Amino acid sequence: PAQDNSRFVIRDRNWHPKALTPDYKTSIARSPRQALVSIPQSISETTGPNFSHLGFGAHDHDLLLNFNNGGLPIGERIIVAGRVVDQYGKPVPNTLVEMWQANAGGRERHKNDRYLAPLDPNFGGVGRCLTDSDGYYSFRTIKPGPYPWRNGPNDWRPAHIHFGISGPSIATKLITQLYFEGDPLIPMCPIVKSIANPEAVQQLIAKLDMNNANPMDCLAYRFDIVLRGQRKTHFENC
Amino acid sequence: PAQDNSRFVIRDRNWHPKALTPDYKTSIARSPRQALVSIPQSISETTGPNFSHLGFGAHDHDLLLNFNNGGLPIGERIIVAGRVVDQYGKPVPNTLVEMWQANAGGRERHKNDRYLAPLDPNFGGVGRCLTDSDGYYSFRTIKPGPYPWRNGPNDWRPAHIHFGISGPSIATKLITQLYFEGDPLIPMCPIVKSIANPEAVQQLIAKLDMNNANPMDCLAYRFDIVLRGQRKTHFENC
Amino acid sequence: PAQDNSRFVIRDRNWHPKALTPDYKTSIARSPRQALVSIPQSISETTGPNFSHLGFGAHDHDLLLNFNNGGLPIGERIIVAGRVVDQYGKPVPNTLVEMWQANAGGRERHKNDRYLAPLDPNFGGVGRCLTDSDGYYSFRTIKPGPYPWRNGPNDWRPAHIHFGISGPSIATKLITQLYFEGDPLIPMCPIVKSIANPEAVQQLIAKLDMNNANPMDCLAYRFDIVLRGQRKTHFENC
Amino acid sequence: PIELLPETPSQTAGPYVHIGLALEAAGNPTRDQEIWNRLAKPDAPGEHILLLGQVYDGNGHLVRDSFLEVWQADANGEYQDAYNLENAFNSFGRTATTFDAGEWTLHTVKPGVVNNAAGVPMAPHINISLFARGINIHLHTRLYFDDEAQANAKCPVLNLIEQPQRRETLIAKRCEVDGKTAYRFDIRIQGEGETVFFDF
Amino acid sequence: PIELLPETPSQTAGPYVHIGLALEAAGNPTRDQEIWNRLAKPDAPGEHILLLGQVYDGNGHLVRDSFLEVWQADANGEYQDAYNLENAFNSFGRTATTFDAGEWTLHTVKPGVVNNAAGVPMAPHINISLFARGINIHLHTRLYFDDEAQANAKCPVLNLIEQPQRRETLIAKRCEVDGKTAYRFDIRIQGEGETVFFDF
Amino acid sequence: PIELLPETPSQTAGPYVHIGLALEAAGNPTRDQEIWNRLAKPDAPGEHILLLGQVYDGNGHLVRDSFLEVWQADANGEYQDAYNLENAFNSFGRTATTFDAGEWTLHTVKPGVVNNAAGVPMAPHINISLFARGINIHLHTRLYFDDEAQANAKCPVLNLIEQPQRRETLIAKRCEVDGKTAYRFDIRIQGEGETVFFDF
Amino acid sequence: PIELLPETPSQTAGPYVHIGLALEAAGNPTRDQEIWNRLAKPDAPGEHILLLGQVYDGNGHLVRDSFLEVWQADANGEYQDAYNLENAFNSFGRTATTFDAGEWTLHTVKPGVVNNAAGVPMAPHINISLFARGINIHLHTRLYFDDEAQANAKCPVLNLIEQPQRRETLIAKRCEVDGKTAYRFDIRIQGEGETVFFDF
Ligand SMILES: [Fe+3]
Ligand SMILES: [Fe+3]
Ligand SMILES: [Fe+3]
Ligand SMILES: [Fe+3]
Repeated sequence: PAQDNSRFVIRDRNWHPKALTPDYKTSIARSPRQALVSIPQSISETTGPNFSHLGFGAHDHDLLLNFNNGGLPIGERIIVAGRVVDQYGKPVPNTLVEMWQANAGGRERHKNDRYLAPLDPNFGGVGRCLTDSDGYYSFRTIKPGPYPWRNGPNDWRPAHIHFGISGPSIATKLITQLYFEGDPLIPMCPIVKSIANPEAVQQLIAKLDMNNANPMDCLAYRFDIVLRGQRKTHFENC
Repeated sequence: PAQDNSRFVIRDRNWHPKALTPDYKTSIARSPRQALVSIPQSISETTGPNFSHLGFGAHDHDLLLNFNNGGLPIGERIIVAGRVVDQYGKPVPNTLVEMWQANAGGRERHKNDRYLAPLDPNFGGVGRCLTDSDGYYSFRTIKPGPYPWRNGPNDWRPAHIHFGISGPSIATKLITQLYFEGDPLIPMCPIVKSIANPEAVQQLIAKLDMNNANPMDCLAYRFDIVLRGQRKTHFENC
Repeated sequence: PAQDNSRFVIRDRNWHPKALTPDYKTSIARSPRQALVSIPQSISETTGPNFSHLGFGAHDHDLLLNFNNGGLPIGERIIVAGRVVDQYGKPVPNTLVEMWQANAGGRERHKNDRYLAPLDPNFGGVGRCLTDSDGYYSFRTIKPGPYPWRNGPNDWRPAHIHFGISGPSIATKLITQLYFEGDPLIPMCPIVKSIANPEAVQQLIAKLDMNNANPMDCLAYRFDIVLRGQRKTHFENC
Repeated sequence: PIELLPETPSQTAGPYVHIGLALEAAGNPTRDQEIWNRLAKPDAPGEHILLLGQVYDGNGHLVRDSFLEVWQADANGEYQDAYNLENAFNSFGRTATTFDAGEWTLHTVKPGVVNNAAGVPMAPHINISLFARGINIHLHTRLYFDDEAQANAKCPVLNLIEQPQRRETLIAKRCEVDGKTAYRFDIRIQGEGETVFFDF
Repeated sequence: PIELLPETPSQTAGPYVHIGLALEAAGNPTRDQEIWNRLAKPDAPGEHILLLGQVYDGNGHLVRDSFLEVWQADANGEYQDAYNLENAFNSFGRTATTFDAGEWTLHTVKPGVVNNAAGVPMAPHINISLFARGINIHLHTRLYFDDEAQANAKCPVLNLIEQPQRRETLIAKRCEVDGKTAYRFDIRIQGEGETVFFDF
Repeated sequence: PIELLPETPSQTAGPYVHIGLALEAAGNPTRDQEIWNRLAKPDAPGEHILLLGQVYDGNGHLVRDSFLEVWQADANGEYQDAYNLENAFNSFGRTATTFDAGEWTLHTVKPGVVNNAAGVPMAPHINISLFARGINIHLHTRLYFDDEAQANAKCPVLNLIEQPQRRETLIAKRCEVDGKTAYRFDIRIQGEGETVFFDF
Repeated sequence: PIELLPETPSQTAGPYVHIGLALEAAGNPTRDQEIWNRLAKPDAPGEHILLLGQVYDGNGHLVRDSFLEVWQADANGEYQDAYNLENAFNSFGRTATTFDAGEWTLHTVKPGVVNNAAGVPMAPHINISLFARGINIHLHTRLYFDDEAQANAKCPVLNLIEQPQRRETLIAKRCEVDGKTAYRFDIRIQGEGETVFFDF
């Protein structure tokens, strides 16, 4: 079983987006009006699932082959790689990194998405990878395209890949979005602007990695994820 | 017939790229070693073809419908529009604007292109439009993807659309390339870098046009083309 | 009848004042808590009234003569003029510009205004003008004076003239307020501060126009109005 | 990106909006030709109706200084843009709520069906714009009718509102005032039963 | 002061969170091994229960695109971190509400008692994390049981909530779904009867 | 000094210039009306000729991806600017060299004499513009005929080239291809026997 | 973009490159163990060959101060990385051209076939690196054999060179020196018959 031997650095809730951010319309009715109640960390909060024994398929991380109906997806072949570290710079090994995206045209494989851009018969848009001993992950996919959504009359989401990271605990668990370097739609999106600090928006922007690119094949993007810092318990209960 | 009534402003050959630009490898053997011979302008140089009577098809400017094998192309639906003016700011009406590009993945519809990204059965990549009375043109296509080429070991062309503009004369005729705003591959490409002045590279970068975008449908890019200035002949042959 | 041939540039609701601006007390109970629902533009939104055939009186634009009970109004004689253009810089001809203001002392001609500054027996405070072929309007009035109001304990409205502009559609319809150059009360007013961006406050400030002034008679102020950009439809319904 | 000239920012219509836009309602003398609440003359084609309603704030209290502007199609579903006081019908009109009359009135005909950009029929509606003190930028809404239930369930604009309960706020209830066909439309700016406001 | 590397900012899970984290619920084909709502297999020790609930926004409307993650101890009060689909019990599970099923379901056992950092026993609870469109950073809450009134009154976490009326929102009501022991836990994100959310 | 708006910079036409400007040569389907190498129809006035040539780089190797544009006057010495595929003669035409055919061909008539700006007659010529990969900005040149020796010696443009050995590169050699009058014009971009390129 | 640490820039090996890398050829005393031109000992497996050649500059004059390094597979097509002077064969070796001997020599065996990254067989080759005064960054080339014509026509690396005439420069001509099998490989750095140099 799991034990209570770790403490996590408290979240800076002024760095992270606020619950109530009006320009992102759906946040008005889906945000708490009452204050969050602060509780100390215990075994319920400091522990979490370990996915080392989960049965991963051979192409779970490869979106170019995991849907395959007899061909290759249309779109910019890219590699999305990086490292998962904590606030102290310590690597987070054997952690679950999950991802989902749209196709080259901005169409997502869900029944509720009625955007006129067609579906790609060879692309699903789902990926999972377990980080190695040094905290590294890697995905192979196509660069997603932007898409419109009913918020403002002419709001367009920037090209993005949604990320889900587990970490050593439920306290570290995070869902976020990766954006691509130089996309002019980034300073215009109300979901991006939900984050007040401009330096925080930069941590979500994946940088072009020519060094990790496969010549004559595919390009690459680097996206490092920083989770809550883990430290040992000291001077507790006297 | 055509008459000799116009003079064109001399080209600044230090603004335009030079013939010999080593980093773009193929330019080494395909560039003149002897100086260009300067000749005065005559009826042979100051006149050119007018394409007003050319039989344009209904979808010649629409790359989303001009190939059509029973469907829509996969990729970011975009509108590429702008104005064709001369150096004096005077509009160039009834002029031929031609364009060609790759698909969403960087694959071009030619036999010699052996890049592993698949062809889109509903995309051709060819377009033509005649400018209106005010010099405006418009194209509807998908945003092309980058592609690798055998120059350096890891050289990648930025997403681009090739442009061909006729103008009032053969003296104004120009072939160029449009690049997209914020693309991190622009300062790395040796074809782009063939242009020495950084302010000249900016004239080739199409800007995101949210005002010309169709809400819930397609995005838009603005690309203005400036051709050689046209002026009347004065004090010639005394 | 009117036709659906135009599309209007979407409003920047971060440039315009927000609905909830607490310092302007009356806005707390008169602002929607729910988000605005975005709808596409149709014939109902892109069309609007044309007032070319409305019977304008000879002195409708002249506040110095349209009330007249035996003399001239007391106050600084001024000409308020300008141009009504759209976001593309295109003039808006034959449009309706309506205006209302207070007298030289800040007293408005309404029953609910119980401010101790007297009424001017020769001043009404209402004006209307139809823009010419080039989008120009002109009003002859007296400079309004500031007045207090029950908001904060010592709140004073700067000298202003209220403006109502129709435009080509109900989508362009706008009501705003004009302020005067250098007035020290402008940065202290909570109605002006309802606008977050200081560059937006600048557009509401009328500049002294010595060039349009009548020597030995009246001063002049310039106030240009920018309405939503109008563009033709393109690539709609395919 | 491409930046155009910025639009002139909006400001509140103010408490005394009536002195410039609703002269008779302001108890001030009128000019020869005024834009008011009589869109249809007694001899205009279509079903003649009387529209009335009140405007409430977030505390459930009456807004006695509101100014409203309307835009609707005629009985045949056509928008008459050329405003003239000699016409049997005008697509534009103005009304207001005063301290003497906290209820606004509008005399018009029931609008016909008009299509959207995609060619799909919209249910009979009246486009409304609300101005008042405390409202920094005007509120856009639509008025639908309760006796047109079949067309209301198929309207592309009404179906864009996610929750069915909020669609009910745009539906005016049918009644009768002195033998004349009348529809009541109350606007709740804030709170319980808040009216749907649009952006376009 | 000492500043460490900043944590990667949170973003909304989006409306289509189901394509990456709930493939079955998204109507897409599943992979060999999935993380879903079956925490306990029929032959697992402890009292087998069924959990269900609905998620409500501030207008009292159903949130049909919510995604929930649960973390609980077993019947013996121990956290089983080693996730495997061959195990009789797993401490982790995922559930969701779809347009088809606006009610989430979870098949598990009633958790045992676990101590806090100071050795004081906490009442039987299930740790819940709520993700959905409109929710920028996930909401943390706890599910307590109504038939554990004696342990709930002594819980050091539940006693940190100042007002006793707000503690009742964290209490799941006992009921029966198809002759099986069940508990109903409704979450109200905003407004009247708002659920207590935590920060740790 | 007075600076005007700068001209849009040139870029190479690229290796696949054929997909947008020579559809047939690219092995792709053609549109109804195309701009190609047939400048003159069989019933057009003047001496009908066939033009052909090969393009060479600095190593003496064939440029198999070159694209050429031609502009010439008719037999009467007049420039026909109004392009139409119904006309007996068009002053404009496009040709190319492919991997299949490393030799370009052009079907036209021998041009008449045209005067320069000062009224001095120029020898019969064809204005050529060369585009290809590796060529950043297109090369301008002129094609003269060897059987017009008397007019070539007097041409004011040809006499601007300082050295007489460089004028010979602009002269097309008369030959016969399938019992038809033909002229061969080879272009050497770089090196030994380099073709004279112009700037105007 | 992502920037890594920059690589230490290259500088010319200099005129006196021999004092540090070719001690015997520099007429200076050697150390016990030196890396030189004898890759294969007389008893090593495979076909024993003698390689010789001269290096020319752009004016056709001999480069008498060049330094070359070689890397090749053994007779079985395997790269022996563990360098030891006791081995029958070593995959690495060094040679040079001096003022006393303007011709370099190399004693080795003919390399076997090795596959590229894609699993396609490359023709028997020897990887060469050329250093000298005037060469700021070393030149990379490959040596192929004329008696392996069938494999040379199918090599993936040799087929990357566009023009067939330039492929001939990498092909060493077979001859005989004192009853021993020998191949002559001349390197032309610049001009007519310039050797193909690689980048990887
Ligand atoms: Fe006022
Ligand atoms: Fe998304
Ligand atoms: Fe290209
Ligand atoms: Fe040295």
